[PDB]
Amino acid sequence: MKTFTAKPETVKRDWYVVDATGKTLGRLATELARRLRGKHKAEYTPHVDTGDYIIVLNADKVAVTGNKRTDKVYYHHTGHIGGIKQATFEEMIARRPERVIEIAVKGMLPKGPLGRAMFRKLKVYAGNEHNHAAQQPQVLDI
Amino acid sequence: SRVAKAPVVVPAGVDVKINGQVITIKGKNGELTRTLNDAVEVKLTFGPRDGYADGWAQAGTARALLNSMVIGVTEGFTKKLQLVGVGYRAAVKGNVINLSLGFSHPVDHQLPAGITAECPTQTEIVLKGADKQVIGQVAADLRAYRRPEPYKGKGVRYADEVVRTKEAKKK
Amino acid sequence: MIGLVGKKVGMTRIFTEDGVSIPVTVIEVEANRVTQVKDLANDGYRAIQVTTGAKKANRVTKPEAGHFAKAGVEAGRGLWEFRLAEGEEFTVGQSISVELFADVKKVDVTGTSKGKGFAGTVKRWNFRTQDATHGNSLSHRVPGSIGQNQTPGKVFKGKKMAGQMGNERVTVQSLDVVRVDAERNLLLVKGAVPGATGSDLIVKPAVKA
Amino acid sequence: MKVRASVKKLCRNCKIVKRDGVIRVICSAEPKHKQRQG
Amino acid sequence: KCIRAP
RNA sequence: GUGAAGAGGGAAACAACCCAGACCGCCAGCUAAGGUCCCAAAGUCAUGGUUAAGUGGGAAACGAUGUGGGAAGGCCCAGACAGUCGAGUCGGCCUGCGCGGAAGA
RNA sequence: CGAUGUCGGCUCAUCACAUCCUGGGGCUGAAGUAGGUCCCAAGGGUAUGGCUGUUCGCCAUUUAAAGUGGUACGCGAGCUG
RNA sequence: UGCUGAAAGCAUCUAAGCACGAAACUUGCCCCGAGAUGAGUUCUCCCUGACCCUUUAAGGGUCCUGAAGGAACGUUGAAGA
Ligand SMILES: [K+]
Ligand SMILES: [K+]
Ligand SMILES: [K+]
Ligand SMILES: [K+]
Ligand SMILES: [K+]
Ligand SMILES: [K+]
Ligand SMILES: [K+]
Ligand SMILES: [K+]
Ligand SMILES: [K+]
Ligand SMILES: [K+]
Ligand SMILES: [K+]
Ligand SMILES: [K+]
Ligand SMILES: [Mg+2]
Ligand SMILES: [Mg+2]
Ligand SMILES: [Mg+2]
Ligand SMILES: [Mg+2]
Ligand SMILES: [Mg+2]
Ligand SMILES: [Mg+2]
Ligand SMILES: [Mg+2]
Ligand SMILES: [Mg+2]
Ligand SMILES: [Mg+2]
Ligand SMILES: [Mg+2]
Ligand SMILES: [Mg+2]
Ligand SMILES: [Mg+2]
Ligand SMILES: [Mg+2]
Ligand SMILES: [Mg+2]
Ligand SMILES: [Mg+2]
Ligand SMILES: [Mg+2]
Ligand SMILES: [Mg+2]
Ligand SMILES: [Mg+2]
Ligand SMILES: [Mg+2]
Ligand SMILES: [Mg+2]
Ligand SMILES: [Mg+2]
Repeated sequence: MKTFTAKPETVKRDWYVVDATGKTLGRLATELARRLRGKHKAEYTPHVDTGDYIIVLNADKVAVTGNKRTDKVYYHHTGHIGGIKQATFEEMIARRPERVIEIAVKGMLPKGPLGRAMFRKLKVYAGNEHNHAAQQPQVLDI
Repeated sequence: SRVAKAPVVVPAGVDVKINGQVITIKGKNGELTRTLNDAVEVKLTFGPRDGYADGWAQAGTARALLNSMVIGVTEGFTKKLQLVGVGYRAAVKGNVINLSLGFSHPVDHQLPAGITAECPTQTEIVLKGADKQVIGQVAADLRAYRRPEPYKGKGVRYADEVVRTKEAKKK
Repeated sequence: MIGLVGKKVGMTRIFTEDGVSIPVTVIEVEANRVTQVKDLANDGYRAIQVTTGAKKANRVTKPEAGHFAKAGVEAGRGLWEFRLAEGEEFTVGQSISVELFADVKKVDVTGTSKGKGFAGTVKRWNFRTQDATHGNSLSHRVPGSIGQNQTPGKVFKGKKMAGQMGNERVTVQSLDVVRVDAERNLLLVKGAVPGATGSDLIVKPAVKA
Repeated sequence: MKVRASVKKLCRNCKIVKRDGVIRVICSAEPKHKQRQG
Repeated sequence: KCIRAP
C-alpha cells in the first residue's frame, strides 16, 4: 500500500471569511497560513495546495501589542544603490493596510511556486465589505 | 493615592453625567468633558479599578482633573501675562490677540474656542476660560513668541515670574 | 485648471516699446473639442478627453471614428486627457479655446524633446573628456571607471552610461504668457519649449504659484 | 545641556527625572546643571 | 610589467 | 577528545563543538542532543512567578525615585514626613529581572 | 607563488557619519556683532593655482564650506606611467 | 521646548491626556510605470454559416466565409545603429 496523495484536480477548497478587527497580527497570520496551506485537513500533502480561500475583512483594524504600532519597521530595498526604504506599522496601516496582513502571512508560507500559489487564495480587504458573495464564504472564528 | 483618597465636593449649580468612563461637568461658565483612563472608577469619589497595575496613580490624576473641571465651571481660570520691553504692545480684536514684540512682521495669535482675552493695559494680557489645560497652553503660546531674555527681562512673561537676570560680563 | 493641446509653430521675438526683446515660442492652439467626460462613478476620477486639429477621414479607423461619433465632434489628430479640479465642469462636444489662458500669467508646457539618438556620456551626462594627448590610448571620450572592485563586484543601477537621449516627454515650468490671440488661435509664451517645430504641446496653467 | 553617561544631582535644587526612557537632571537654580543620558 | 613586481 | 581517516541528527549556513559510530533492505516502533505559533516534524501544554526593554535577539567602568523579593533600622496619633494637617514616612543593606552608557561604511 | 598588476594622478563614482557648509537646538566666562562647547541632522553642497612622482604638506588667492573615513591604500580586460 | 498631570499632599514635559518642533522621513514638483502574472479601468469597433466523424470533449476534420484591424510593400521624417 502506497500512502495517499491529494490530487489537485480533485482537491475540495472552501471559502471562509475572517474579521481581522482587534486580532493580534501574528496570531491571526499563523492561523491564516495554516489554513491556506491545508495543514488543517487529513488530506494534507506537501506538494499539493489543499488549503482554503480566506477573505480577511477589516485589515486596517488589526492589532499589535507593545509599542509595535510605532516601532515595528517594514524595510524594503528598491534595487537602486542607496534604495533602502522603510515604513512603520502605523504608516503602513495608513497608506496600504492590506499589506500588513499580506506581508505577515507571506512570511509564514512556504517559499517557492506552491507557496506563491497558496498566497493567491488569500483575499485581504481594508474595510468591512467584500465582492465575493457569489463564492458564499462561511464565517470563520480564528 | 492621598490625592485620589480625597473626594471632590460638587457645589450648587453643577451637574454630572457618568457615561461609563466619559464625564461631563457643567455649570455657569461652561461645559467640560473628559474620557478618564480605563483603570479609574468614579462615583465625587475616585478609586482604582481592579485588574490594572497603575490604578492609584491614574485615579490621582483623574481626581485632580475633575477638581479643576469643578473650578472650571464655578470660578473659571485666569492667567495674566505682561509685556516687558520698549515698544512691546498688545491688543485684542474679538478672539485675536495682536502683539507688537519688536518684529518686522505683526504677530496675531488666534485664540481657541473657550478662551477670551482682555488688555487692561497695552503691556498686559488677561486671558480667561473654563479649561485649565487650555488657558495654560494659550499663555505658553503667547510667551513663546518672545520668551523673557536673561539680560533685561525683555519679552512676554507670566505676571508671576521671577525672571532671573544676569550682567553682561566684565568688559 | 485644465490645459489645452497646441502645436509648436516656431520662435520669434516681441519687441516691447521700452526696448526689450522678448524671445517667444508661438504655440498654435486651435479649439480643443471635449470627446469624453470621465466621472468619479464610471471611471474613478474626474477628467476631460479632448481632440484638436483634423485627421484624414480615410486614416481614422472604425474604432476611432465611433468614439468621435459618440462625442458628436470631428476627428482630430489625437486624444489627450486633463484632470478636472474640484468645481471645474465641462460637457461632451464643448470646444475650449485659447481664451482659457486670457488671464493666466504663467504656464507649464509639455512636449517631446528633439531626438538625439544614441548619445555618449559626454553629451548625455556631461562627463569630462580625458586627455586629448599626454599619452591617452583610445580613451578620449570613453566613460572611465564604471565601478569599484570585488566589493561590490557589480555596476550599480542608475549608473550613467551611453544610450538613447531626447525624444522623451519634458515639461518646462513657469513660462510667462506674453500674449493670447484668440482671433489667430495663438499663444505666445516667453522662452524655449520642448520639441521640434510642428510638434504637439500640452499647455497647462503653472502648478507652482 | 550636559550630555554624559554619569548624570548626578549637583545642586540641592537639582532633581532627577526620567522622561521617555532618558534619565535627566533638572535644576531650578542653575541651568548649567541641566543634564541627560544618565 | 611584472605582476607583484619586486 | 574529535577531525585527519567518520557518514547520520543538532548548533540558520559551520572539518576539529553537542548527540552519535553508516554491513544491506523496510511507506514499522522507541529514544539522544536539540526541539514542539507559521516557514518546519511535535504542547498556541499545565501550574506559579518575573520582564515592558522586542530586554529576550552583542559589550565595560560608571550613572539612575525603573520594577519584584528579603532582612533589619531611624522617626511617628506626647501628630511624623510633604506642602493647622491626619498616617504612615525617611534612608541605607542584601537580592531577581530590566534601563542609559551603545558611532561605520 | 601552474601570477589576486603593484604608489600616485586622470575618468567615473558609491556608502558611512565620528558634520566642513547650509537646517534645528541646549549651555556659555551668550549685551549686540562674533565666538566657545555639546546635542539632533547625511537633503544637497563641499575651490583654483605655485612647488613636489608624490599621498601628504607648505604657500598664493578664493569660498557658505574647501569635511573625515570605507569601497582590493574604490577604479590599468577604463586611460596614464 | 512646553501645557495639564498624578504615582510621590509638594514638585515633575509623562505615567493617562494635549501642544509645538529641522534641508533628514511621507507628500507636494518632474519622468518612467499594468510582465502591478495582484497582468487593473473606461470608450469605441468587428464577427450572428453549414456539415461530417471518433476515443463524445474547452475533441478533431471538411466545405463556405475572411470582419474590425494588422502586417507587408512603397514615398519618407526635426524618429532612428
Ligand atoms: K601611450
Ligand atoms: K574516530
Ligand atoms: K529583539
Ligand atoms: K603569489
Ligand atoms: K550653539
Ligand atoms: K548631508
Ligand atoms: K570617497
Ligand atoms: K590590491
Ligand atoms: K595605476
Ligand atoms: K580584472
Ligand atoms: K583597455
Ligand atoms: K493590463
Ligand atoms: Mg525550505
Ligand atoms: Mg533625431
Ligand atoms: Mg577636464
Ligand atoms: Mg599602445
Ligand atoms: Mg587617440
Ligand atoms: Mg554578491
Ligand atoms: Mg593526509
Ligand atoms: Mg560529522
Ligand atoms: Mg542542516
Ligand atoms: Mg516518541
Ligand atoms: Mg508543525
Ligand atoms: Mg536585542
Ligand atoms: Mg547595561
Ligand atoms: Mg590559475
Ligand atoms: Mg550624529
Ligand atoms: Mg537617506
Ligand atoms: Mg587601490
Ligand atoms: Mg590598456
Ligand atoms: Mg581593473
Ligand atoms: Mg619611469
Ligand atoms: Mg502636580
